[PDB]
Amino acid sequence: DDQVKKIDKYLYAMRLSDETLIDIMTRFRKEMKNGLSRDFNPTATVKMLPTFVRSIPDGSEKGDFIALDLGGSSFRILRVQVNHEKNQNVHMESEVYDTPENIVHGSGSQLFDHVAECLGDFMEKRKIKDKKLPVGFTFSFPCQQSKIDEAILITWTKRFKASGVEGADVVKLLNKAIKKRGDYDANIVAVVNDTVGTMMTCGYDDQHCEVGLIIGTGTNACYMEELRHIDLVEGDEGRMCINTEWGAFGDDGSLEDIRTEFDRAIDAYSLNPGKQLFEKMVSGMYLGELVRLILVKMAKEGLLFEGRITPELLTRGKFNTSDVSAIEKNKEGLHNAKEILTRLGVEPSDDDCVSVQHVCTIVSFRSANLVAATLGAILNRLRDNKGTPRLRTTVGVDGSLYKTHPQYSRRFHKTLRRLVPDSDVRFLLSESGSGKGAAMVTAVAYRLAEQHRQIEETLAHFHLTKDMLLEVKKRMRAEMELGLRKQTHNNAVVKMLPSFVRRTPDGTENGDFLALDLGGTNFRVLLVKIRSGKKRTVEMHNKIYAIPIEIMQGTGEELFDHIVSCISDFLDYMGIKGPRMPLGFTFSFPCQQTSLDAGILITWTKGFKATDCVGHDVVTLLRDAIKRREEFDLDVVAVVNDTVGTMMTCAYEEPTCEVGLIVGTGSNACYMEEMKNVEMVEGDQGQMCINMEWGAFGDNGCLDDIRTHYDRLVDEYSLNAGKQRYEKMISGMYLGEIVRNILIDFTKKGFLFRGQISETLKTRGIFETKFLSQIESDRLALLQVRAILQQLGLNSTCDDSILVKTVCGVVSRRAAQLCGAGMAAVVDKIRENRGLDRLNVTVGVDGTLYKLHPHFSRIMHQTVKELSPKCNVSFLLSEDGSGKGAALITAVGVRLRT
Ligand SMILES: Nc1ncnc2c1ncn2[C@@H]1O[C@H](COP(=O)(O)OP(=O)(O)O)[C@@H](O)[C@H]1O
Ligand SMILES: O=P(O)(O)OC[C@H]1O[C@@H](O)[C@H](O)[C@@H](O)[C@@H]1O
Ligand SMILES: O=P(O)(O)OC[C@H]1O[C@@H](O)[C@H](O)[C@@H](O)[C@@H]1O
Ligand SMILES: OC[C@H]1O[C@H](O)[C@H](O)[C@@H](O)[C@@H]1O
Ligand SMILES: OC[C@H]1O[C@H](O)[C@H](O)[C@@H](O)[C@@H]1O
Repeated sequence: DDQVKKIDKYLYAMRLSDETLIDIMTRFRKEMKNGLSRDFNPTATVKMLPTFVRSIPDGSEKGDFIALDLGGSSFRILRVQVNHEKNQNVHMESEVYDTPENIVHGSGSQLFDHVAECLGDFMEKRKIKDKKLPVGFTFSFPCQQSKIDEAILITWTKRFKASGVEGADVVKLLNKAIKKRGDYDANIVAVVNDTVGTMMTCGYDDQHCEVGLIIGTGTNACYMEELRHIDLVEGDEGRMCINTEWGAFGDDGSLEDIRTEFDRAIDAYSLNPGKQLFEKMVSGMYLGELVRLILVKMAKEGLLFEGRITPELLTRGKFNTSDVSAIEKNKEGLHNAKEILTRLGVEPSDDDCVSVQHVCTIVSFRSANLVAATLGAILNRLRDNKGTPRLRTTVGVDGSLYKTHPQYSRRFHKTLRRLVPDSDVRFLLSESGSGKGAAMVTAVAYRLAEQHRQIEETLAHFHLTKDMLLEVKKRMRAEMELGLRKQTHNNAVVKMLPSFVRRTPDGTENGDFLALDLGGTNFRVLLVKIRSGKKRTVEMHNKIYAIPIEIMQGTGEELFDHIVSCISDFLDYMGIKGPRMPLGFTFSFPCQQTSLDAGILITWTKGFKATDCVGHDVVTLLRDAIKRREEFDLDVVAVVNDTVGTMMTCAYEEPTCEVGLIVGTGSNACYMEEMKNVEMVEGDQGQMCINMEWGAFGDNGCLDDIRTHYDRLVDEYSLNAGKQRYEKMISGMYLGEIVRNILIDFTKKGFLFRGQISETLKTRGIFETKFLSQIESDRLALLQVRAILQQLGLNSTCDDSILVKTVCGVVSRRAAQLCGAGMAAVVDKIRENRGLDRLNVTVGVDGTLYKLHPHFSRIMHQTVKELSPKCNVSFLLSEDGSGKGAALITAVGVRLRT
């Protein structure tokens, strides 16, 4: 009773009561919240690192894997087969590779060259060099990870200290070393901490496993946290394993009231002074050295060995944790103490053996007590997250100390269960090591990498490089020359049609005008009043009229009768009476004009298909319908494309506006060309607005090298197969169908919606301009995208929504770059043609996709700036629609009669 009692008093600060352990537990609860907080994480000692492992195994894992295991007492390489054969969950083979101190303490290159060489040997010996086995890496050090296949070393701990590795992605270092060998290929798909491999190994057997605990060379624990509490990982969805890195608890000085002179001494002379202070009071690397330090002081005070002190006793590292373990054995402990101490150079007495055994007891029991306190905090955290009175959970455990000391796991369990009386906790020893669990992570990581690879290969066909875009620009320019020249105009796909509008507004226009706006989303009738002079004004009124698809695709007589009925209504709606008014007809389809008021429809585009219209003068069609009604008369002065009316609407205020652009249902552009270049119209004086009809660019096969399988499908299923190919890669009627076709393919490949191609997904038109624009909105978090997808009729998850948003973005970004290339061609032609070093030009623009999409206009302006750097283009969105400009055109047309 005496000796032990006195030893108890000497090491009293090491004998922790439950009150102190509850205090430590509470401190650690606070650290865990600091490490998860976005605000305190940069200065949190307990890093709470995201692992990107979102679940314990579910039984679907299967495959043949390689697992590396580095940082614990032994470097192992394993081949793990999982459900690779019936009635064999797992099958493992393993090899330990000697890794001496000069490799662990040398350069990073030398360390990773060592790993790559042992891996080569391992694959060589088993002839698996050509199997393409996905590789998992258990690397037991704190790492910053933004994905499963990255592991940026934060700090070396334990025995390792290789230069050039802290702050580097060890997956890249390892890849580098393997490549340098040139001997074999290795696909490193996942990096995990050993706590995480332990939790996964144990979770394969026990579905309640939510914690992985290591009490070996070093000590650490991981646990399943809720995403809503993990501030540094986006999402509030589900769970994710957190690597606490609890060994650094106390590194800021918060456990200085628990630490003793011995702890300070072992810390000062370690590889990493001041760091991993909690770990140094607990793990196998340090407990025997803590005991040696205590014996040395005691000896110096004559409390042991009659003051005998040998140099062996004084040798750091000479008394290990295995000696502590042997000394604490029930029957042989004292005998083992005798032998061990005898080898120290002393001649220990029997009483010395009893004393030394008690010092081992106190050191190893304080460690067990400390880990019980920190693990108790994680269990209270899990209990709080689950929200129940009692906690049921399984802790997976590994580490030499826990596995080999004759009393530690028993004492740890008992203290743990006493500290957390509300939990029913099972401790499962991880007998297979981290490798099994690492393989389960590797199986899931490999499946997701394969799905990512195929998604990226599909989406890469929509990526356009700057050189490719310069080539599209060049092709547009060449097609513009083809359509303007007499010799080549008839077989040119970009028609470059004269509008007979020869100047922008000169400020003298004035009068009251009617206008029609047909071909976009809304058919409208308008009344426009323009007044010039002191303070010019424009006053406009309009009504929208529906045009059912049966009249858009019925007879020309029916369509024009319908337009005339709407005009009759609008005249009553406005109270218009009196002499017949001048009218400008915005008709957004390609027409061959012989003057401002005559336009023969060349072909239908978008969704129109009315019969007996193509090859007819549409002004004559309108005038015929007015005569059939025999009520009002009208003076149709002009037929205009919507590009041209949009340009004139903008040029009313801007002298630099010489270009019009539509990105709505369809896509097209117009611009002021020199009469000398307009070979199809006699005269070489002045300018003429040209309606490009650029939608048909590509209808001669000139964009076949960038059209995808999905563009081909959209055109093949369209109303005008083979026509308007460029427009079908850009505009609002067609982008949603490109997206829909990509989503169907991904759903069939099992990447989205559980492989379920619903009937909603098979319905054409679902990704309308409104919805595509909503899904990409920056200030719309997950819940709203899913809300939209679910609301359309699709069974979408958070991951589903993210992939849906990505696909939408790839398609709208390519449409905006393609539109940008065509616009870069037009502005450089104007610049180059006027012999200018720089051009300052305004483009009047309109269209629903352009107006509503969150990124299209920005991407498109950026593209034009990069592809035509000597042009400074300003894009001005019409507020008023094509109307103000159609009326301006009509005014000059009346004027030009006189
Ligand atoms: N909190 C503590 N810290 C350090 N040593 C302790 C502590 N509590 C008890 N001990 C010591 O642990 C030993 C008791 O071990 P215990 O696991 O409870 O029973 P057993 O004798 O079966 O191993 C005694 O040597 C006692 O002095
Ligand atoms: O440091 P140790 O004593 O080796 O214990 C910890 C080690 O246990 C082994 O079973 C695991 O496979 C390793 O991944 C782990 O690092
Ligand atoms: O097809 P949309 O989305 O309707 O866009 C194109 C249309 O935009 C309107 O603002 C113009 O006034 C119309 O003349 C033009 O045709
Ligand atoms: O090997 C057990 C533990 O040792 C150290 O504490 C490492 O920092 C940690 O990553 C690891 O899990
Ligand atoms: O409405 C925008 C454009 O749609 C189509 O591309 C029409 O062919 C064109 O004339 C019109 O400008």
